[PDB]
Amino acid sequence: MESKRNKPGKATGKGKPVGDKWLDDAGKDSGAPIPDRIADKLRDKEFKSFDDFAKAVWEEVSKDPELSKNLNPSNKSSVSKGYSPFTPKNQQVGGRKVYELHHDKPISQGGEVYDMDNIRVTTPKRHIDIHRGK
Amino acid sequence: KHSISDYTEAEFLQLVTTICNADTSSEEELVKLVTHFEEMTEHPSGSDLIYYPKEGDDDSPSGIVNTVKQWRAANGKSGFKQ
Repeated sequence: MESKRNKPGKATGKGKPVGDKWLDDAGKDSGAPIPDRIADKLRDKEFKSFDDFAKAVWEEVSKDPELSKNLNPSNKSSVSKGYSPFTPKNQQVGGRKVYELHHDKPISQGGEVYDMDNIRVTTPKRHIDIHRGK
Repeated sequence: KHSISDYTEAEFLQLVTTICNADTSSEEELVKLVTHFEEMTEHPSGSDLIYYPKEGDDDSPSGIVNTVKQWRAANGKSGFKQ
């Protein structure tokens, strides 16, 4: 096995319309989708790895006034560097304190790495709840 | 780096500013600083002091330092060096 997430690939997919409180949704259900406007900016671009893709996602968030507007000034500085914003304390798990990008259909069962319709934005707590129920 | 009373207030303000500015080389290094901040303040709001302030709390660097400082004063905990 070689890791697909560690290999370059091309972003695809549509994402979904979201509101300015989109990140509140990362803590419930299956997480928040990739915002359609983020998908529009990233689609058809090639990325070096899934980590490289995730950085581009957070950069695009900081550049979109609607998606970054609920972020406080410190969280805004974070996304401007391409880091994931910090979740509320009550959504953190140990050293996992920032929003996470996860694959909805697992890559091992045919989920695509850079398929933006296969990616969910979760809090560490929500991801762990989901994972523990599998 | 062991306990908040190892920092002068001016040192702690620098630390807090680093965090608010995301003045690090990586996300990992920022999360490490944030963890240390929470360990230093011992405040139960944790990283929320920085990222999710209560309505009408000052979330500037000096604002955060003052909130920490007063909370520790109110709760009989040690202050800053010097």
